[PDB]
Amino acid sequence: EAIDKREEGIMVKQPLSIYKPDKRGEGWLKIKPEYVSGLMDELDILIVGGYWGKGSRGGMMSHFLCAVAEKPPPGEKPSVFHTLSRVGSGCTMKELYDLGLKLAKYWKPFHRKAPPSSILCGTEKPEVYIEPCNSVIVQIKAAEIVPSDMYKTGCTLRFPRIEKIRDDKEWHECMTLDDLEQLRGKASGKLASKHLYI
DNA sequence: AAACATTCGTTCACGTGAGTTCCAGTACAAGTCTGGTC
DNA sequence: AGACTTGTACTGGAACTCACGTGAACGAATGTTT
Repeated sequence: EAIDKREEGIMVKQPLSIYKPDKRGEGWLKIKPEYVSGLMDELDILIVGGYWGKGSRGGMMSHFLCAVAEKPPPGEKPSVFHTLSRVGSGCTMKELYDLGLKLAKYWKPFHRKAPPSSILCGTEKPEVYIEPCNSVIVQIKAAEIVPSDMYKTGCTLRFPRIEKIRDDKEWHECMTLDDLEQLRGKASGKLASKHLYI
């Protein structure tokens, strides 16, 4: 019912539970479509930019800016991209280092005065831009789609998190802009639009 | 009187169960990095 | 919000050792039979 009502989950409480400040779970629990496996629709999209990390992840790429591809003419590959959102979490340290090494040599500095033709940005400009012909397809378990004025697509993902840097799929198998619009209109925002059967 | 068995009696090797030390794997709390909007 | 890293604790499995039990080789001594 919560999913059908476009809600954000449910909360379960024990009748005998007592109030204990600063306790992460003593009788109060939260059930959301994110936790259940398979209910959400994973979003696989390309990587078009990266940013330098801060703190422990100093000398490496900590977060990345991803873009969806447009609809090319029949028999032609997509050469135009629109930025969707930014992903910083979901990748382990070893996987993050491997991804950085895989694209360390292909990284190219980004200049605001001369934005790349292949990648078109909105208000957020990546520090380093990478051309699309050589990139990995990152999978993100987005919670919902909200209207964003900082990206060309006009929409962004709430609580984005990387799930896997897929290697089987190539750079040309990313989502299309029409596919993104269809997904947005499927449930008017929240991606969780599937019931649970057991 | 000699040979066999038998016996028999022993003892050694091998196998199974209980206690002790060490380390791999798992659960929980907190720090740390990162996402977006007004 | 979320996910990963760090720590802390906590436990169960593996390896080692010893005690108990058993099987069975065998070696020789003795008794019986021819």
